Amino acid sequence: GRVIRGQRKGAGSVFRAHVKHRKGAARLRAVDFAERHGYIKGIVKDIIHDPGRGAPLAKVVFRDPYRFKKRTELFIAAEGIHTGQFVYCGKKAQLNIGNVLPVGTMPEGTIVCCLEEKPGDRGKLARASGNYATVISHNPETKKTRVKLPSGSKKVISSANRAVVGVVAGGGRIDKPILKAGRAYHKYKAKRNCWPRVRGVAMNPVEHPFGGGNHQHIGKPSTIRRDAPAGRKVGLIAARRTGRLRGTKTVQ
Amino acid sequence: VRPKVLMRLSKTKKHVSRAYGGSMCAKCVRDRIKRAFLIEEQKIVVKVLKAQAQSQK
Amino acid sequence: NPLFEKRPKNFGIGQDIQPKRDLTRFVKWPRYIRLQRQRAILYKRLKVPPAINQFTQALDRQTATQLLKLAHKYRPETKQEKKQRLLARAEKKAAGKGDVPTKRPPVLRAGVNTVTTLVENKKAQLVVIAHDVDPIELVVFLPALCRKMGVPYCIIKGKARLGRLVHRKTCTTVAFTQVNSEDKGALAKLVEAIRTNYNDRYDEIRRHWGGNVLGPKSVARIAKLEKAKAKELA
Amino acid sequence: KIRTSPTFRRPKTLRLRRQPKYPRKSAPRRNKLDHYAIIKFPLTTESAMKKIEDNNTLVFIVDVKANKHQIKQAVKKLYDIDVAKVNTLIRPDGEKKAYVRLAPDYDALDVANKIGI
RNA sequence: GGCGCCCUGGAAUGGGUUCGCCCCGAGAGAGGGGCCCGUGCCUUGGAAAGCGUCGCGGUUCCGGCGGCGUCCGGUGAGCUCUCGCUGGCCCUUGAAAAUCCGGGGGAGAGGGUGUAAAUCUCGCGCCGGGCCGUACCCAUAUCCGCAGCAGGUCUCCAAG
RNA sequence: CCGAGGGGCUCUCGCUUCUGGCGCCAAGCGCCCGCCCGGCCGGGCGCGACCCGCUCCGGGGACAGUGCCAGGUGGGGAGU
Ligand SMILES: [Mg+2]
Repeated sequence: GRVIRGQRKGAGSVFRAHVKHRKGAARLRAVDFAERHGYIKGIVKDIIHDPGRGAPLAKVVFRDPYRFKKRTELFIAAEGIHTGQFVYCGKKAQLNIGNVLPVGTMPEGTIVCCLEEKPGDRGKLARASGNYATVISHNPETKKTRVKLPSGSKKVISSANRAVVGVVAGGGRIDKPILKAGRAYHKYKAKRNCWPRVRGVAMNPVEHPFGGGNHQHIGKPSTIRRDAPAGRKVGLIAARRTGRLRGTKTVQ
Repeated sequence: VRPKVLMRLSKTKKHVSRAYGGSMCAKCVRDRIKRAFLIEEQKIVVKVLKAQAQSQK
Repeated sequence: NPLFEKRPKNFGIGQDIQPKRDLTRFVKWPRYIRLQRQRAILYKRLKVPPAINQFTQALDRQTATQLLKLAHKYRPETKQEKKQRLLARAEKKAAGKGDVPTKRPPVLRAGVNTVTTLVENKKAQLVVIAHDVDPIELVVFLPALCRKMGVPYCIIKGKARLGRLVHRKTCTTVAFTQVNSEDKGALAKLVEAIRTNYNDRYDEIRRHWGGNVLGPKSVARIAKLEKAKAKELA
Repeated sequence: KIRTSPTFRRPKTLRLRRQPKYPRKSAPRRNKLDHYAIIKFPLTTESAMKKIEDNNTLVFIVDVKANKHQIKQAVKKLYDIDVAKVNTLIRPDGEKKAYVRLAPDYDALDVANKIGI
């Protein structure tokens, strides 16, 4: 009768993110005349740390073409950039590390982070630490390129999706074990309220579909359909298979 | 001192007699002066070496 | 002469600040502006029925100038001159008791509810009709109705302009019922110059649909495909 | 005309001055808190007595809506004395007490004699 | 006390240094400077007031009256506080704004001289600073628990 | 393409990449008034900074959505 933990996360009273000490939205600069038709010069001033993000950020200042003013962006910092470095941005930008330029101009097999999934979106795909995307297969007519997402999914995008050359800094972060319960506490204290996760088997029938019984067992099959209502989608959701893996995935 | 006590002071205990007085550190002043000279001078050199390429091609 | 020097400003990408140019297209207008502009486009983009497309074919300005000259001296009574006329009839009625002093005061009628009764009774002799009536259905029957009752009509530009003839803001229709006899040859001179273009063409002006033209940014890329297709042959 | 900004901000129009053709309340109301309503009575306790000759301060009880400027003018005008400083207080019955110090040209122990006490 | 400030000058037979480190041809050691904190001392305040002691007046307001003293050093893993330097730890990186200052620019402004202007964040002098809170308990008896209830209830100072 | 002092079946764009500097509030040229008897001031406009146009620019797009109806599913929940 009682609603369950998975349903209470959507209202967001104690389940909102912890967004105070973060430094801002890490977005590529919004497109204008300069990045459509040439390049604009920018210098990176510092390399900073968001709480809850394992990628470092870089703050890059740009001479404004219209106002006598300088203005500061926040980039997903590609790996191997340093402070006091010139970052160039636009169509006629040269393919070096850390530069950001359209995917229709960089050649095939290049390694790309922080790419737009639609033109103007200012960077959405492959933003976490260690991640990158590869471009393959340009199509000059009906201008559209495909890329390889870090999940192995190939996806066709626009030709003019603006994207920064290289791989995200901070890679290898999941090679060190958390190794004790306290360092998982500090890991999620900066992100959300989700970490001490009670198994649904170990609770009462009001609180979960799997709870109850004089033994800790599930009782019902752990795989649920996808049109199952909110309050029943627990366990393996709409699974195509189960058990320990045979092959890598062998299914599109 | 604190920011609001700086309102009581006079601009002799608040800056230094150089250019970029109470802002810059006097060794990056020294480098900004050299950096502005040495690369505006090459924008004469790369200008005029470009200017002798149309006249002798 | 001695020291004054040229010092130009490079305005390419990555040089001096772009100067304050026009920018009158790329300006975020209020939503009463772009509602007002997007529907002027949207009468050019949808297929307009020929009943609305009776209009946009108005009189050319040499004909509207002769027509407003003819309609000028038939100007109606206003309230300043309504005072002294009720003197001038009655001050002589106090002095001579005329059985009929005035045989015919002529005037041009105004008002769609007035002109409509004149046309179907065939009392009107020329029907100037406006251009930009806000609910277009207030007027749209009347070019179809002037044809059947044989009364000549003509579309003029601006419901504000013939509204100034009647000392008002808009008046949407005027009609000529009783013109002067000595000036009938100025009213009858322009009627065949009018009823050529409106009454006699009604078998054709009722077929002619309007609208249905694409924008210039999209009718260019249709032509850029066709210029490729003319190079695909030759 | 050219529009050097991408923004349409609404034009500065004219704003008239309110000059009505009848007053809404027909008469300025008189100040209820004038200089007799300021200062009710003087305080004549033992602690108020020995602050007169030892300190050149005479103590009153004032209406609670009076600031120390109104008290300074409503004692200078009623009792014809120069006022140095005033120290007010809300004493916990709910009435405001003022400690009005006089100029050294004056004395308090004789000004208190001509105001009754 | 601190300096990641400057000048001379150039270092291997490498040297200088810490409790630990660390530092040096991108300039060590050595020599001479410069800046910051100066909560310590002296001085002005300021001895006139405070305390200690001795003695005499004054019924009474008496912030009476007089004498003398308030002096030398030493030491510390001491305790508490503070300022400063230096490490370590983090899949943890440890607030915002109000306010205030400095710099870059150079639109302008100013008297025109054997005289003084614009300006002054310099030294003085002038006037003002309104409204509200302030007592006391802060608890094995002034709070909550029906009560002068072994309960509960946030802190600061701390000797041999 | 040919060829002759050149023509333009066909075309590209272009004016910032060794470096932790700087960049705005127009120079210049062209004109015009009040101002100097063919000389002196104080102002204004254009080109510099191309013309026209019907959506701010892109991405979708008669789909997705939304309104009503129908059929599945539905201990998520309701009543017994
Ligand atoms: Mg668990």
